[PDB]
Amino acid sequence: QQQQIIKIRITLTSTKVKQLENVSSNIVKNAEQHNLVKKGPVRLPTKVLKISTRKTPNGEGSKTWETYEMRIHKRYIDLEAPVQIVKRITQITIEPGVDVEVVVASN
Amino acid sequence: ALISKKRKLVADGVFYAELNEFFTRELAEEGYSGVEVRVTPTKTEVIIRATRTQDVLGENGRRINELTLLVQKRFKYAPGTIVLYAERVQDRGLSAVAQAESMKFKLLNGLAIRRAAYGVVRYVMESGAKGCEVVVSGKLRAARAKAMKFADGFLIHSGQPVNDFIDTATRHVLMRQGVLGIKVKIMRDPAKSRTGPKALPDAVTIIEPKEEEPILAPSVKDY
Amino acid sequence: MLMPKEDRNKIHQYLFQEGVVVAKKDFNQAKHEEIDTKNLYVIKALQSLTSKGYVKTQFSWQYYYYTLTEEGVEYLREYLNLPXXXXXXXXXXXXX
Amino acid sequence: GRVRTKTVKRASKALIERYYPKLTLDFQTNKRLCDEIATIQSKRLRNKIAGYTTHLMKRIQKGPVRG
RNA sequence: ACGGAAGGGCACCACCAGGAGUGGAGCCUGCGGCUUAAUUUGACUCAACACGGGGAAACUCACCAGGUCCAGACACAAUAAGGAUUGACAGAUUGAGAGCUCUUUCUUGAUUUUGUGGGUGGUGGUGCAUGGCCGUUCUUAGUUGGUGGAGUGAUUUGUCUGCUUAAUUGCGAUAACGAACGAGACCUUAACCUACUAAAUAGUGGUGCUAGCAUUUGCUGGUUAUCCACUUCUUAGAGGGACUAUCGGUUUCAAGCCGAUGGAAGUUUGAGGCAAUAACAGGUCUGUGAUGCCCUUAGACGUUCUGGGCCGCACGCGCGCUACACUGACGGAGCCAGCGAGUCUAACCUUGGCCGAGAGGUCUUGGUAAUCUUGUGAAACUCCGUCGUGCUGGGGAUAGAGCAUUGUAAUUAUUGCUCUUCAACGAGGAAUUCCUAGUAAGCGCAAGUCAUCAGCUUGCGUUGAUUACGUCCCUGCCCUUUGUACACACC
Repeated sequence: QQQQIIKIRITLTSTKVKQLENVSSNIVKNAEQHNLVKKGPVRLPTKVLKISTRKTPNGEGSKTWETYEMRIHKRYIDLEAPVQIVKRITQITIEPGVDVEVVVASN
Repeated sequence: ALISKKRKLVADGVFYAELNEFFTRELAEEGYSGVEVRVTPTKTEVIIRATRTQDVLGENGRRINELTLLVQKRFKYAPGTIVLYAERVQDRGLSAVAQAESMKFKLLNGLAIRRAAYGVVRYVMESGAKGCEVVVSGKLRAARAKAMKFADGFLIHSGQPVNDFIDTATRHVLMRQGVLGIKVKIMRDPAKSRTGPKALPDAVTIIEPKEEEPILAPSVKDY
Repeated sequence: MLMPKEDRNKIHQYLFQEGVVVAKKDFNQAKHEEIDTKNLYVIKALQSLTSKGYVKTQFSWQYYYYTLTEEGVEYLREYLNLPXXXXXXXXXXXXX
Repeated sequence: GRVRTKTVKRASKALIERYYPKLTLDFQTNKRLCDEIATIQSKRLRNKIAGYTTHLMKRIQKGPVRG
């Protein structure tokens, strides 16, 4: 008989909002699939990584600056849950491109 | 580890770039067409999409071994922390890179620029593609440089549907005389799409009504 | 290149065994991962092996990716005095 | 330059052509109708078409229009 | 295709009306010129000159004075196991603890050496051999095809006099009808959401707790868990919302535009991203292990090491930075942002406490981050005084002396600090750039660069005007009409 109440904070983080939200709400609803106690998907301010460059390979030409931007999106969900259901929530809900991390943490 | 997820995502990206590069160089003769990296428990899965997976596999799994060992050794991974699969690409004539390397390998066989290009675009159209255009830039047999556009079908060039529909490859075919630039463009059919906006932000389709037979004073019907 | 046959041994053993080599374009590097020699020794010994058509050479992003060939196996065999059907990465390892 | 494009006026045309047993002079009902009748890949576009099909609507209700 | 031909338009890279300036001054900085052992190079109207992300102490680095190494694959042949070949203590020496060279003579063991052929490297040449990329035409509106009409035809009509838009954007005339690329759509962002999902990494209300003043009940704070509740503010997912709406002027009652009302918002909602066909001998072999050919390859044009140089100064030009002050300098005090960014196999962003006038030091700390630096208590700015028009206390160039930091190294002074020195510049000739609302201009940050170095830059927010809401006078660019003996197209 395993099973004991562990506090958990699983954080999802990636750049593809559709799949990130996919696995996010999938997680919250598949974890609320059985009346589990939680603090659902908290949204962290979207991170915008910029790169400001010259379009030209050389020097000549009008000074046309090109601006690139990649977007980091980080959700964190808190679950109060035993031991089996966690390994069960970590084995499945895997997404190619979505970085998932599972922390115990309680002090 | 113990990184800032900024640097983690960035590093992930650079990892991908170096990956697609190396595979591109290493698997040209096998019609390679892209990869994807998958972070999983136990192992990390590189997935190849060449056209010749029967040879990419190699003599009973010897060459995929050579390449897995390669990648492992380089990026510092513990023997088993990485695995490379090689599953064929559906419709080789819809990913630009494939047709790019195709025509390149056509002109390494000395076939008529017109013949190679027109055959390429013909194949691409025949593979159920909305449109396709192959630009061929450079110096060729003559002295002063020249270029040749080869389009057929439907393409758009402007807006967000750029990112959504058309594929643009640029491959540098290198010959004895100089070098040529094979630009390949494929507009894949919106109606298909499977995942993502399945019609151009233009396409506003009206649905056709039907004849109604009025007349004959009201009445009712009791159920 | 000019290297003692000891490092030649380290190298050729390492290659015949691992069947695959990697080496960054950085001389002056004192020592190399896995192999116990000066990086240069590896790179150049590999230029030798690769020019006589025994191994395959590639680059990309400041890294020499060295494949091995079949005549290369013949010659690693000849150079390591071990019988026909010897080793190489031509085995299904564990079960992977 | 609020000059409605060609696909807009063309669409409003077709609509008013084959759906006069419906629509009115209100942008809202016209818009909602537009949704339950045509697949316009954009809100903004559909509302362009609705506003213009509305102006054509209110302008046929005083004296007909070419097309 | 072009014209030193005619007629229309378009535009703050054009005028107008004004704004702030620039051009004059000191300095910063790039280009030239000169100088120089070298002062590496590309680029020269818009579309070269604060450009090559070009803020060079080493490196970078291509240049100059000098010293090493081969990292010259591989084939043939030649030398040679009586030894083909590598290293070196000391000394001579050399900038140097380079066995580079030599003195003497230990070692090494077929790894190399010599020679040919062939390679390789090359910020060497050729951007006028090329890929690719980019800039320019273009702050532009153009391209095309089906059925049909005119023509033997190449072609033409469509694709057009007008009108209207930013638009080949529309309306409309109409031998054309209906379309596809491009514009539009779309995307991205800043605007609205007491409507939905919520959040000790965001925040509010209540209460446990407590300090101060009141003490009548209060007002003003503390308490990264004492619980409870909420999601208006903040954050980001899903949806809504505007379609120039309603009314009404004006115009071929057409597109539309104009005005009032309403509204988060009615200049393409504001600002961007993408963006056709075609052109240029525009730039880029000094981004590429993208490359053809040429040149070089062992006294190297390969790389490396020491030192220097790109910063050298009679002068020409360009982007600029700080000023001539009294809408000001100084000095106290009041005190508010937004875009960012940060340390794993390390020293990144640094609060706090003391040491110091300052710069800085020193001991701890949080933070891999909405959690810590940080509310980035930024500066202009507002308030109280001092100074009082005097090259003045405006201005801070030039210059002496002393302390610090970056870094192996700071002399030609990387930067920072304090004392003294107290220039030109009294609103600036002809000329000339940018600009129409949270815009101009003033103000400062962050980020790039970065060991140390912003007078540059990419963004960001802070205080916030004047003047149009027009035209074709200057300029530049499009469009027809027109000529043509050009078509590699007026080079």
